[PDB]
Amino acid sequence: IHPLPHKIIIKKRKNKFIRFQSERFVRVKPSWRKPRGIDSPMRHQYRGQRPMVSIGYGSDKETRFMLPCGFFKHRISTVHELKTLFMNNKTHAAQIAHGVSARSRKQILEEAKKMGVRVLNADAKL
Amino acid sequence: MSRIVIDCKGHILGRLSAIVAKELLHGHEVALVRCEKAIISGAFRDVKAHYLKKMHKRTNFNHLRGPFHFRAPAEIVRRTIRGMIPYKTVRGSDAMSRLRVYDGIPPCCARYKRVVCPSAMAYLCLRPERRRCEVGRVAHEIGWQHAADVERYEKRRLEECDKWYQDKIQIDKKIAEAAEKDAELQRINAELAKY
Amino acid sequence: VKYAFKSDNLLVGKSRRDGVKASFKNTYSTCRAIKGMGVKRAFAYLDNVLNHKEIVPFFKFYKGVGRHSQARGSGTDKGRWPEKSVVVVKDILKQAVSNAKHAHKKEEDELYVISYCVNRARGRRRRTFRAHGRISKYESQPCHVELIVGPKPL
Amino acid sequence: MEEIKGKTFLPAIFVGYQRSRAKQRENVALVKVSGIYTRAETDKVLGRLIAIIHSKSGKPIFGKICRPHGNSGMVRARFYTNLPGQLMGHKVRVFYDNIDVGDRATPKYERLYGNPNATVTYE
RNA sequence: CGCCCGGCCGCUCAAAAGACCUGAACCCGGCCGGCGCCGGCCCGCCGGCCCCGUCUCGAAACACGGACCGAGGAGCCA
RNA sequence: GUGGGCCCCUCCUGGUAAGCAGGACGGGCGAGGCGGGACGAUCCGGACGCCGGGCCAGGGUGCGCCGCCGGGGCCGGAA
RNA sequence: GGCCCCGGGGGCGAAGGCGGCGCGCAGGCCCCGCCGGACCGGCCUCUGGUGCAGAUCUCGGCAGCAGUAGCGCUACUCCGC
RNA sequence: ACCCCCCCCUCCGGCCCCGCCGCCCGCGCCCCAGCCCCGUGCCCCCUGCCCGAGGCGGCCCCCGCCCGGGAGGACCACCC
Ligand SMILES: [K+]
Ligand SMILES: [K+]
Ligand SMILES: [K+]
Ligand SMILES: [K+]
Ligand SMILES: [K+]
Ligand SMILES: [K+]
Ligand SMILES: [K+]
Ligand SMILES: [K+]
Ligand SMILES: [K+]
Ligand SMILES: [K+]
Ligand SMILES: [K+]
Ligand SMILES: [K+]
Ligand SMILES: [K+]
Ligand SMILES: [K+]
Ligand SMILES: [K+]
Ligand SMILES: [K+]
Ligand SMILES: [Mg+2]
Ligand SMILES: [Mg+2]
Ligand SMILES: [Mg+2]
Ligand SMILES: [Mg+2]
Ligand SMILES: [Mg+2]
Ligand SMILES: [Mg+2]
Ligand SMILES: [Mg+2]
Ligand SMILES: [Mg+2]
Ligand SMILES: [Mg+2]
Ligand SMILES: [Mg+2]
Ligand SMILES: [Mg+2]
Ligand SMILES: [Mg+2]
Ligand SMILES: [Mg+2]
Ligand SMILES: [Mg+2]
Repeated sequence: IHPLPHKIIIKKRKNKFIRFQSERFVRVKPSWRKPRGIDSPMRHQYRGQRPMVSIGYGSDKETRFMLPCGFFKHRISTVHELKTLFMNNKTHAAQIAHGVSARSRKQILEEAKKMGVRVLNADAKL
Repeated sequence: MSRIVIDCKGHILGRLSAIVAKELLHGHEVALVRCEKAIISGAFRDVKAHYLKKMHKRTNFNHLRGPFHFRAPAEIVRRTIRGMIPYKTVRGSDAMSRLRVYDGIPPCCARYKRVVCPSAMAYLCLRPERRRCEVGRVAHEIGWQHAADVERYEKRRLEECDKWYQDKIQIDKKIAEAAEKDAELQRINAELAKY
Repeated sequence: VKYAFKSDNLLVGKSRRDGVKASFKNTYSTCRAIKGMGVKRAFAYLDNVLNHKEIVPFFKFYKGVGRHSQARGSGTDKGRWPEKSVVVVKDILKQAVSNAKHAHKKEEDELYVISYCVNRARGRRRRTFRAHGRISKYESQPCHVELIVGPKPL
Repeated sequence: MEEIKGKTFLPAIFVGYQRSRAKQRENVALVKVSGIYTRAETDKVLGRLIAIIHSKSGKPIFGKICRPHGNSGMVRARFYTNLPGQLMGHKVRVFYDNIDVGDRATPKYERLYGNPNATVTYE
């Protein structure tokens, strides 16, 4: 139920990178795009514009993809997949895929309790 | 947080304005008294034409939209201070609301304790041969209607304060007689070591 | 359509009309002018509008509505006397008071107008003829109307 | 203020953030200390605990004096949490005595992301 | 079924699904809260910020296209 | 892909001249963020991954508006 | 086209819809609550009518404007509910 | 000095006095000279850090229409 001690997690930017001018028009969605206009101020990166995406923001290779609880994620749908991905571990906790019924989450949960695996959606459907 | 009360007699208009504006932005309440006795360097006639060239600038299509030109000596001083303030922001409007300007010394300020700023007083600032004029005289030439009233009120006030000083003189000869309170002679001698 | 008022610990009387052949903007203002009245008052007030003794003030659809002397203390200067909207609202009010005074024997002396909701419905669609061979629309703007009565609001 | 209630102090003022005409650094505050007119007589108030009262909670915010600024007696200070703009022109307290506030006077980048190469223990 | 003079209440049904599956956006009505983007601080202050696409030596331009929203919409094949 | 360029410094040609037109070595904008020159595609510095600390170029240091004192003098445009 | 260790997930609730956390520099992905009421996929290999803000774009819906602009041929009135 | 500024004259946010009839807040007064500067070249420097009368200065609150005539008038408003 606990992972091994790790380095301190740093996020270099806390908010999301939002598409330029998506706040003016409903038809323009907030998903990121690269500015590519000849007169674009966002492309020229004048002061006071939104920040631009670049690989300098990437995360520390030892902590990238690590959830706040300290574990890395594994996504499973059956009891067979519970055992195969967790023979060797202590780096991963497990997650039940959303489509798994309430009848079979009891079988996965109790079985995974014996193996000594954390499940991250233990108390979804009562 | 007291109020700083400045007697504007003898002071240079622009050198006094710079001080008050910096104090206002530090969260201070300031009053200014005797605005008609402040000083503008230069010949009166040069100063006159300068203030009559400002009054010529108005919005051509409607003068109610235009720059307003105030004629009393207190309001001229207040408009000079606004030039040194970012008055169109919230931080700047809070500073204007902390300022007061008065022609003469009226009863709402008559018992306040006053101060001066000698680094902006004309007898220390201006060379002996430079001409200079009083703000009150400039105002009277551009339209101030109350030059004679301020003088009548100033005269009656000083006579009443001249009688007061005589009784205040005697009070000091009783207040200061108190060298008989030892519990203060224990205060003065410790302050002696550090001074 | 469904009711927009959802309260569940009050004894209320309800009535509605769906798709009413009356102006939407006129009828909204008539319902908002009687909100919070006791049901004795609103019945007199509505008869006075019919007889031009009182006005309906207009807070939302007022460009071109004239200012009149009869609107001195209301918050605005503009109002009208919508006779067809007052005919509709009066009959919807009587059903709600009947519905409440019969489901729980409460008198008209403790009933008040505590809710309303007017909504835009789908109109009749005719045409008009314009110059240079053109045709244009000539439509109606009808409404859905609902009204709730119950005990004094606090 | 039930823990700084009796503490005598030297007055100060928070005039603004550190800035140029183009940019503004909100993580450092500029502060005016009464009776300090020279860069040289800033040594006496150097490195001491200060505080400002946030007049929405009523609680204090604690900080320390770090560097001088200019030639004329201004200083730079860093507070436990960076200040809001509403607090400009307000009064700052420079305590004459010592107060153990633990680590509640130190800035948020130094408390976390301060890089002690350190770890998360998980009990 | 009942009650008032279309409404209410409620009946069939797993469900009104009631003129019909699901039922997004733009836009609107009622109750409740408040008075553009980025950054710092829990939060209304301070600082920065011209309208995109396009042809063009050069566009915020008094150069052109574009009220809004949805779905379709242009280097494939021999 | 491009084969409409333009500007600065020095050096020139036609023209009364021009923010006019045509040529030359080197540099720039084009296709170069940031600070400064109030304000400007090109001038003065400096050419750019995401942060924390330090030092400081160019320009400046009454108040707006971040930052100053001491000392010696003086007090648009042609004939 | 294949695999998914007694043979992948589903009325003990699929796809879609509306809000809310997390993960990724990002394109995007994953989970939870409510709605809905019958189907859906992760990894390897194969294939293409494969990704929109603009084209006086096409078709459909629809706002402000706005209760606004506007409603030749002389003429109707009293009583009968 | 036909120029310029003020009066007269037109509009006028705000304010004051008077009619009918409560709240709160602050605690500080010489004057005049600068080539007499009359013996200077200081004081203050704690607005809570332990301050919290009376007088002297501030602040708040306080006043209906419809209806019908008109010397008034698009509608309103205005005067009765
Ligand atoms: K959007
Ligand atoms: K361009
Ligand atoms: K074009
Ligand atoms: K062209
Ligand atoms: K060109
Ligand atoms: K452009
Ligand atoms: K132009
Ligand atoms: K324009
Ligand atoms: K063009
Ligand atoms: K044109
Ligand atoms: K255009
Ligand atoms: K020529
Ligand atoms: K280049
Ligand atoms: K119209
Ligand atoms: K004149
Ligand atoms: K006259
Ligand atoms: Mg026609
Ligand atoms: Mg025809
Ligand atoms: Mg349906
Ligand atoms: Mg062309
Ligand atoms: Mg064209
Ligand atoms: Mg157009
Ligand atoms: Mg589409
Ligand atoms: Mg040229
Ligand atoms: Mg080009
Ligand atoms: Mg600039
Ligand atoms: Mg300064
Ligand atoms: Mg196909
Ligand atoms: Mg296609
Ligand atoms: Mg589209």
